[PDB]
Amino acid sequence: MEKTYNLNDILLSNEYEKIKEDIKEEIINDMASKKVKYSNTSEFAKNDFLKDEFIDLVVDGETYEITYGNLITLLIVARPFNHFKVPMTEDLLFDLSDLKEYQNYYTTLLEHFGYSNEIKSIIKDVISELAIFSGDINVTFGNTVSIKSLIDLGNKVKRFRELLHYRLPNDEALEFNDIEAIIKKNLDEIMKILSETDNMLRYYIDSGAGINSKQFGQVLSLVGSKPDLFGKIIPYPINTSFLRGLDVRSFYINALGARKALITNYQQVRNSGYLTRKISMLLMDTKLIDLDDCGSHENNYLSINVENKDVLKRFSKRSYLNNNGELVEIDINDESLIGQVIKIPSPTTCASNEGVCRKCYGKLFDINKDLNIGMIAVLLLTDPLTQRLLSAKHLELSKPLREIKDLIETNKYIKDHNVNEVVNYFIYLLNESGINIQSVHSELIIREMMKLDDSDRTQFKNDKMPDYEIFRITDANLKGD
Amino acid sequence: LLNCFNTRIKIDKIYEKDYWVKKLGGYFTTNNSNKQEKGEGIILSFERIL
Ligand SMILES: [Zn+2]
Repeated sequence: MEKTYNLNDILLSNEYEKIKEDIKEEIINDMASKKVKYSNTSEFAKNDFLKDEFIDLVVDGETYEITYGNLITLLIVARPFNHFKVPMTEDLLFDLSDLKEYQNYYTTLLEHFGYSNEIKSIIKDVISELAIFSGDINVTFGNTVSIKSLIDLGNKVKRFRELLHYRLPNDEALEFNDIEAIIKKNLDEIMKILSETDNMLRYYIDSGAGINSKQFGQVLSLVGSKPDLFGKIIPYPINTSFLRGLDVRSFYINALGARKALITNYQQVRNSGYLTRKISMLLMDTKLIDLDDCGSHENNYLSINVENKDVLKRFSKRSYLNNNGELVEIDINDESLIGQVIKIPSPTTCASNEGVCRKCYGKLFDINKDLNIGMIAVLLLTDPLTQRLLSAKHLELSKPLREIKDLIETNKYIKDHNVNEVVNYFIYLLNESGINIQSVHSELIIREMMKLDDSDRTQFKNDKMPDYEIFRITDANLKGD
Repeated sequence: LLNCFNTRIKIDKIYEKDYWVKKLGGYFTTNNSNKQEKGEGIILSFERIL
């Protein structure tokens, strides 16, 4: 390994691929040469791996201390700059050890190079190359699972042994909430002990790959209380781990749940999906116009209540009327707008009959122009709702889904409320149900449901709000005649 | 008069004639977009009665 690497010199060189090849080859050959040593204690054991050795990376004259592994990851993920021959500013550098940030880095790549098909091709090649190297890492470094792995930690760390052999207090004073509290306390400790020791499972716990909390703790520490066929919690808990064994009484309780899961999946077959065709019919014709400003009045602009942090997130990449001026993009990160009703250009109120403008739709105009805007909205709402209804049957959690349907498919709330009240009710219903949709898509659905009593499309520029009547999704299709 | 005035009205529209024309038309036609025309036509037929 060399100890000084110039980033934009290699990226803008014509030897970019050869440099990655030899580093990639060098890292995997090192891993094949040596074993990984485990101490099963807080004082980790020493390993001589090149990926963990440090190099100095020079970005536009600034030196950052970066591991050899972070270097080869950076080169693979900086392929755009070799292709476009545009250097990498220091703004674009990110933490290469937290894989969560990669997603956001790809997002900045899309905005910088213009959401083009060319940058879309390079990101695909970056995801491909990153995955192929992961297999080489995995087949050379190796990954395993064993009960001896658990035993080896507990022999040094008494807390692991005590948690691996934990048994609930037999006080009758314990209750379902108390037992569930002990479940989190000992499980949160278990995951911490695994992250802070040199064990064969450390990389699993820190990466988040192949780890589910509940099921991990049942194998290692304690199963807990379990529901019966109809949801009532059975008075007796399962005070063992799967690794230690089960009791005959406990075996019946598990079989009850497994049977209940099977019965539930038989009931889960129901999938009406009637609304999917209705919503698609109204919204398929809605299109976009390359007109920056349709022309609308601020009182005709939609007013929305930012009651929760969830509300501002729905309105990103959209316009907002600042108190000092007008028509500035709302920053979702600023919590100053929380608790303030704000005036927003809406696709509902766009004047042009042909399509919705660039200010009312939002900054997603150039991003989603290639696809059908209405069909984008119907799928963003249908796929969660269809999935959420089925997932809720397994567990007031089901109620938001019903009210969402009633809002758009019945005239219960449509006939006696305004659009400003209708859209805000929609975002309230989505927030409670957990559906994550940007409000522009939900408003487009309401826009077609909204049918003008006045029957004039371009009257929106008039300061007076046009006379209108919202309609039910099936009735609006019927109103066409 | 009270039956004519539903609770869901705004005082501004009371003095607007075309709103009342649309209200008259709504009884005959369900669609809210053609209401006005129907009302006007009905007025003509009303005048024909005598
Ligand atoms: Zn508009």
